Amino acid sequence: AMGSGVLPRPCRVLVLLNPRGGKGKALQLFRSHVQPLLAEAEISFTLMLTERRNHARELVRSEELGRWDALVVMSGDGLMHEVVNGLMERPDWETAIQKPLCSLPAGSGNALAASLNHYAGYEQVTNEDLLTNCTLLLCRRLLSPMNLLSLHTASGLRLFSVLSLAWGFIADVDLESEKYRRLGEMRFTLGTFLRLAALRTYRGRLAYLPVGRVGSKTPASPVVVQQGPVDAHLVPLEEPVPSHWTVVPDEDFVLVLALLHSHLGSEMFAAPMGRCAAGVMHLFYVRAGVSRAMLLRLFLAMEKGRHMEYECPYLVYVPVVAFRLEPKDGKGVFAVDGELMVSEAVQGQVHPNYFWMVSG
Ligand SMILES: OC[C@H]1C[C@@H](O)CCN1CCc1ccc(Nc2nc(-c3ccc(Cl)c(Cl)c3)cs2)cc1
Repeated sequence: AMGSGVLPRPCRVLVLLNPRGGKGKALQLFRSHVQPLLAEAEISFTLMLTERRNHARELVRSEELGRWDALVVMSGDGLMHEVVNGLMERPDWETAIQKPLCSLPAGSGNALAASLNHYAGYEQVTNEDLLTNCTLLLCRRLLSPMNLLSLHTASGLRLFSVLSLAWGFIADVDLESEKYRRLGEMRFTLGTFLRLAALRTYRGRLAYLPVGRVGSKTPASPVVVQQGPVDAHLVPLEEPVPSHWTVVPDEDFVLVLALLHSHLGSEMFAAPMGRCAAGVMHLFYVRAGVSRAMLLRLFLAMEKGRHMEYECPYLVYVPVVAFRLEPKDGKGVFAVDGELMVSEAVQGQVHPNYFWMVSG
């Protein structure tokens, strides 16, 4: 990528590490693959161990951020999700979210690191090599602003997303592949092959606001947020979507994905059509009708990012600034930056260049 900022030399960083991540070898990996590189780059660090849910969220929320030049997060998409939400929960959120962030991959669920590795111009590497590369980026100190997804649930919960909101097949596999945690990145492949054999479809309603249809006018009364940025494009979930949105006629899906970056994983190049503009995200969905065969061919084609070449008539892609997803019947299972979330309805909008990350 091209840098829009740079960390000072020397600099001190807070390393937030999950010792349970990377099959319980994250600390070992930091010492061998990260620490010696930081010493040569004149980067001071202090390690904080976080192995409980909301723990790093609690820390970042209470932390004196002035001490640090950057916060490096070493676990995966889950922990970066925690840190960012921790920052956004703060009363001083607007300056707090400007604290540069760094993603260092540990084990599985490292799509954000994979994407940054790609922007930098590196080959699609995994595990040891990815960690080295992501550290090399941090050592080269270059910064870039990143889009942020604001989400609202049917219970009124307001959360943020750095990477993705999945629903259907993808979200189901995310959850069910947890009992294959020890297998590494390949658990998504095995989970996919299993769910493919026992294939199911998902009834629900999708609406989105595409880039070209954002006018000068905003809905009269939007969602009133307690704290944080105002989501101007969104209306309350009890209200129907504004008339300029595209309501998807189809209501039978195999998957729906809102994605802010290039990769869904270290070996899943989901978005080869190019990096999103400021305040825009990718939106994919697959309609019921695809065969098990084609679904698999798409999944395997993702490795080298060649899935869009099939021109499958059940796969639709649109760049959007906002979306609403209302699963039919009961509550739906969602993946938010890898993490499980269950809700009756979810909607969100994109906030442009809202936080900074180290990148190439
Ligand atoms: O929740 C999304 C990400 C979050 C990360 O932190 C962890 C990994 N997770 C995605 C994992 C995953 C990715 C893909 C699948 N399965 C399949 N995905 C596809 C597929 C086909 C076409 C497209 Cl355009 C896409 Cl995006 C997916 C077909 S089968 C199952 C699991």
